[PDB]
Amino acid sequence: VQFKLVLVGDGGTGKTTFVKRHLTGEFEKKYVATLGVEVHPLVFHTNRGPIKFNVWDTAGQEKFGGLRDGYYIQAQCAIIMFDVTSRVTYKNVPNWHRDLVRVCENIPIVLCGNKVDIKDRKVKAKSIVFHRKKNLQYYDISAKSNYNFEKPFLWLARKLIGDPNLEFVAMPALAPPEVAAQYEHDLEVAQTTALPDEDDDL
Amino acid sequence: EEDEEVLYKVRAKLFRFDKDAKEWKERGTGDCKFLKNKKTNKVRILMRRDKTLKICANHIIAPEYTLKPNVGSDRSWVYACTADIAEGEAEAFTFAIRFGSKENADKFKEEFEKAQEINKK
Amino acid sequence: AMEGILDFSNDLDIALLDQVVSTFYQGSGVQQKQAQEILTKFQDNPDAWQKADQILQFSTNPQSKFIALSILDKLITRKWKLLPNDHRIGIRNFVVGMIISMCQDDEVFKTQKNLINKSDLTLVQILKQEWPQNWPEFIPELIGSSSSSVNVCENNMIVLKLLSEEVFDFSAEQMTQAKALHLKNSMSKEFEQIFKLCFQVLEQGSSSSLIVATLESLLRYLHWIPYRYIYETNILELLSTKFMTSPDTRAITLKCLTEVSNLKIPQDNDLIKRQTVLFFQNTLQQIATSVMPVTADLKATYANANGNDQSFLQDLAMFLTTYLARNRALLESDESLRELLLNAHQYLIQLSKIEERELFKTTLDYWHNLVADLFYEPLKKHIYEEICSQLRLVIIENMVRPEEVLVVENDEGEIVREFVKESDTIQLYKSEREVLVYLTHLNVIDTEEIMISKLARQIDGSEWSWHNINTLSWAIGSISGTMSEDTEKRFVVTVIKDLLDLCVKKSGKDNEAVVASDIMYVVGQYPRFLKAHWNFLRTVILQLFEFMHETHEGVQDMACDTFIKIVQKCKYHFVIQQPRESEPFIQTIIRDIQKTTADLQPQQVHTFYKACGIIISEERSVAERNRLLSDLMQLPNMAWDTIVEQSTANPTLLDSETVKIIANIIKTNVAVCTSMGADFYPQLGHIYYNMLQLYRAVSSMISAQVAAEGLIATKTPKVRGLRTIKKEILKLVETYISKARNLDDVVKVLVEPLLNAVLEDYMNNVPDARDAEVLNCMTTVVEKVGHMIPQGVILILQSVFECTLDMINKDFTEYPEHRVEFYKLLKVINEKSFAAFLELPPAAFKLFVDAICWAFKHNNRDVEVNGLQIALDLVKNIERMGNVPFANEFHKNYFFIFVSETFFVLTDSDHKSGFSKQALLLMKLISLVYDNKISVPLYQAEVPQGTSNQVYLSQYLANMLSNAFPHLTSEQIASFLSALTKQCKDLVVFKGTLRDFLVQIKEVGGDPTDYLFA
Ligand SMILES: *C1=CC(=O)O[C@@H](/C=C/C(=C\[C@H](C)C/C=C/C(C)=C/[C@@H](C)C(=O)[C@@H](C)[C@H](O)[C@@H](C)C/C(C)=C/C(=O)O)CC)[C@H]1C
Ligand SMILES: Nc1nc2c(ncn2[C@@H]2O[C@H](COP(=O)(O)OP(=O)(O)NP(=O)(O)O)[C@@H](O)[C@H]2O)c(=O)[nH]1
Ligand SMILES: [Cl-]
Ligand SMILES: [Cl-]
Ligand SMILES: [Cl-]
Ligand SMILES: [Cl-]
Ligand SMILES: [Cl-]
Ligand SMILES: [Mg+2]
Repeated sequence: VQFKLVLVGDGGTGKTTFVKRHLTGEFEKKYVATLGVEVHPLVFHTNRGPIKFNVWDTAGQEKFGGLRDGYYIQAQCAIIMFDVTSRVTYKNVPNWHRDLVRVCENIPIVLCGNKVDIKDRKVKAKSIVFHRKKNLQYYDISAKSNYNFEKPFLWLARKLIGDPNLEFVAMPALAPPEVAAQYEHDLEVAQTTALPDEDDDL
Repeated sequence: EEDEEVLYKVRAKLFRFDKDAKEWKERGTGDCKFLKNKKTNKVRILMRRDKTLKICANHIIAPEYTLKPNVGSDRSWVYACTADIAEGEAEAFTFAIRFGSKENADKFKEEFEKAQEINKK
Repeated sequence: AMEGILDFSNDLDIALLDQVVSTFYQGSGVQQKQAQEILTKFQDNPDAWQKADQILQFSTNPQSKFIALSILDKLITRKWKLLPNDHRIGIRNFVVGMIISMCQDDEVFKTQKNLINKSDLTLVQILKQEWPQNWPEFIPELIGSSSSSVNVCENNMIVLKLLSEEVFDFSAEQMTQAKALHLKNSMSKEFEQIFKLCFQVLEQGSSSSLIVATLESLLRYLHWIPYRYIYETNILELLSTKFMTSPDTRAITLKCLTEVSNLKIPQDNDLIKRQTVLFFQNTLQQIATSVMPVTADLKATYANANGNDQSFLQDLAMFLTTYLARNRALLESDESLRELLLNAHQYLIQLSKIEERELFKTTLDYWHNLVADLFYEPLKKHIYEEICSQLRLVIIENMVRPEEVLVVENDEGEIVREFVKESDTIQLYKSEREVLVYLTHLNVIDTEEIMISKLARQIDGSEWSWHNINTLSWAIGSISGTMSEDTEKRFVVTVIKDLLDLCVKKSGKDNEAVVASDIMYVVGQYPRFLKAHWNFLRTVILQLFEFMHETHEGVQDMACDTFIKIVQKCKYHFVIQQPRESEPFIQTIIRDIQKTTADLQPQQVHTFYKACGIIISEERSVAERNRLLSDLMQLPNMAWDTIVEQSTANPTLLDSETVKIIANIIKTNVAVCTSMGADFYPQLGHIYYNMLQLYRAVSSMISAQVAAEGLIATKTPKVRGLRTIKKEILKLVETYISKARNLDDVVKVLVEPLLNAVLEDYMNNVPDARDAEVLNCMTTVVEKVGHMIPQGVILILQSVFECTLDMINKDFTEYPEHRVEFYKLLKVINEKSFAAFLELPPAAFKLFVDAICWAFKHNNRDVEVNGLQIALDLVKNIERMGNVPFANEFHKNYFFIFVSETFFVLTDSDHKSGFSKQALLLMKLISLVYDNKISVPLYQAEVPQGTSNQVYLSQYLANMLSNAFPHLTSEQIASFLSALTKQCKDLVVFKGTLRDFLVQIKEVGGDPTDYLFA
């Protein structure tokens, strides 16, 4: 049970950071532009079984676009990303959508306004209406704070499996096992590397 | 987790040290539970991410482990884990775990050490 | 192995290409990754287009052929006119031929839709270049070919849909103004024949893929076609009846009919009005008979999510809302149209019950539109009275949690404090409140009756639940202001009495938390009531104080917010001595402040103090106010006094507990200063000199720690704590100065010691120990008193300019806070104290210009915007000086630097956010030469004696563009510059010429006459 998901949107909107968060739990502070596309499998456990997304995280920078719409071929769902602190990224949403639906004529698509954690919001909530006529789902999200981060994948899962009452569930937890000079050096380096974002609530 | 008693639960953020890059990377935020197996009396750490409920920590609170402070925090502990199976096959990590307050951090350590004594029996 | 396709010295192994493509699309892991990189390299090879025909002919992998078409698309869009004519003819021929070939084979046409769609788009790219000037018979032959095959006819509809999109919907960013007009005019000129074909197909068929395709094309045409095509044909009848009956055409027809509801159409034409009524009438009849009756449970249907039901219901909402917002008046006067008007609205009522936030927002927008109209337009509200009454219920029952309500039910059924703010429901609540306020005004009796009886069913337990008491309490709170004070008085008394009843009977921490949250919300929403009922107000506040000792952290936190929310509006009643009270209540609050705030977290204590400040500033008698301020600050001042004693005895404060105490003392002062503003001065004066001494002491500790432990010291709890003291001191001074009314005291008492304490410390710390907050503090200092401290401003620049620039000029990312505050400071200095830059040594002034241009190149908006504003302000500053040596030298040294740097960011496709301000700056720069405002030659014998700066500017710019964009012709550059310089007094036109240039630089062979567009 696997589905091809294409992720599209302007450079710097947080596509790769969003995916990485889902993959490993981490939050990547640096902006390393995606080159063409990166494909990652991403599994969720649900009350209807596991669902596997093969996430095609595409490049938003025109100069790094690679195959561009060639990535969309046979996609079964999609996320269109923009950044609520950058109005141009919202203005470009119809362009991304155009290119996407020309290749993928009838797929479920989530529109996501990323970076809502940032105080100075520029794309006003009230302005976000493009999704309505296009039947896209919309969510405010933040890859940084995790605000609504699961929502796009839950909705897509529901649409793809065709079960509106589908929910994420806890993986059963197998009992863990009962298992040196370099350990000392490794731990020392760890202890003396500051933890990030020490001003956060957790 | 039906065969297990919840000895302790606390909200936490878990990191793993990437040694290649010299940085801490978040692995999950959510409830960190200490779980005692009712059949075997072994105590493990089991932690799950909020919302996705994916396991980000699953390992025995081995008696050999030692909680160490991080240089940047008065509300975190770092320790070497030799066998965590959150991702699948048993794997070694240097973990850091941070809490909402110093009080919570100190309570964790106390509970952590009690669980170590249980695991010793 | 796969890399072989990259070797163009050998024939292309097509089979190997298909393997690489298959590996990329169907493979995984490393193999997929390698194939991707190989394909991108193949695709980007500028000769790869020459393989396209071979691929199309010989490949057995549809994705290979797609990729071939992508390669051609890139060639067509960017290099078409660089091709020999034979290659243009050839490419057109095999694209056309492939399309024909694929349409004629039924299996291919059925199973290769993606590839045919891609082929069609590619054809459309050729049309954009070639049609109609070099392809005049494309449309007539398309029309003719349509009759020979159902597959071709259908595909022709796809081609025409894409052409309409590319010309009318997506041309603005992709074509020059002139080319866009050309193509729009061309499509307009032949649309009569296009429509004839469209209408014929729609007439002669019912429900098929050809019909769907035709309707898909119609949707696009409706964006721009003249309304006569819609209204003077039978097409509305077909759309609203026939095509609504079959489900596979229903979706697209409904979308077309929504767009028809937006067509530009005469307002004085009775027959057209009838037609507009008729299609709506037809459409609604089809819904009721073929889909679902008005009584259907759309909430249930949507939730079941069968087939395309969600999409359909979405599209229905869009149709009903769009049509009615424009046209409902057509249905309001004629008695025979009343049932239709009301049935349409009843469908909307049913749609508004669906659980789908975004859909709800769409319907709520419509309700807002309706009720706002009903509020004003005479004799209309009675028509909708039943609809509005149903709407009241829907809104009251679907109220989202207000931002103020800090408790929420967790997954285990426990009422707890929220983890985070629900940021994405802020706008939703405002929209709900807005509509409900209107609805209340429209019928206050109905609204009150609904609320008062719903509340009665909570008390007697018949409908009791957390959801129901919550939504109701939120709704009651939200309509504050809608009733007259007198009416409100009775309403609020009933509500509170009933909430207090609910409080007495529903026990347990969870229940109590829910009820407490709801009472706090309601009372905070009715200050007008509180003001008129002192006994009540006093008792509420005392109860909030009791909650400040709650073990329930959600209730505790909400008590603090509710306290200040009430105080913000009711402060006057706290400052005066009320009848039958022995003291003003502020005195009671202050006297017991230690007890009241004992269990609060520090930041909550600060909010409490801030609230007391609000009250104290109500006292306008200076003596009494200052005494109140003194009384309020008693505890922090006493803590302060004893720390100032211990600290000055010996720097060893090395105590973490002491650092926390100090930080909290300063935070408390910040909090009170925030609400008291100018009135805070006496308190500031009490601590000022010792506070600046403490800043110095703490600075020494930080430096010492870094020396002893290394940069890593800055991450430690101790050092972060010490810096918090510095930051909060800076914040306190910034806060006071930003609000100061006596600027003479600021300058004569505050500024000199401030600068002495902070500037050298900033300059002489290592980069990682410098606080950006210093820069922020100085901005406010310069903003408020800069005009009075010319030497102080110079001191500020000397201490922070060069050292901060060096921190931020190696990349765009390091020290992000310093970066932002740095340019804010430069901005206000350049605005208010330009003379400070005039005093800079030439080397430092060069760095200033460098700093400005560096700011241009940021993508970060906070920096970019200030950079462009500084540049513009600087040019104005210089211009204002007139014909003097400094201005003349500035132009000689920097005019072309600013022109070229502005051009660079305009043209590099990485700074599109700054377009408007870049254009403004460029226009200013050009207008200086155009208006002969530069008094010296901008050139050095380099050019003949008498040569005007106008002639030299063109020559410079032509040369710059020639070298920077060598693919442009000389005439392209010449024509662009002529238009641009001529238009340097008309920003909107000037901007259009810039946009046209940005289009032309992306392709070869741009028409130079395009720059004559007008
Ligand atoms: C249940 C348990 C709990 O611990 O706290 C409760 C929270 C109560 C809150 C506010 C209430 C409304 C404060 C009570 C005020 C009160 C009883 C004031 C009287 C002096 C008063 O004026 C009374 C007699 C009249 O009847 C009031 C109720 C209506 C008026 C003003 C009539 C009139 O003026 O004509 C939390 C903020 C709860 C969680
Ligand atoms: N504050 C904040 N920053 C974010 C968020 N999501 C991503 N970012 C930041 O924004 C930058 C860009 O992130 P990235 O994931 O590389 O964006 P992208 O859309 O993949 N770019 P590209 O299309 O070029 O590959 C990174 O520095 C990242 O840390 C967010 O939710 N909040
Ligand atoms: Cl795009
Ligand atoms: Cl294909
Ligand atoms: Cl006509
Ligand atoms: Cl008042
Ligand atoms: Cl020429
Ligand atoms: Mg990316």
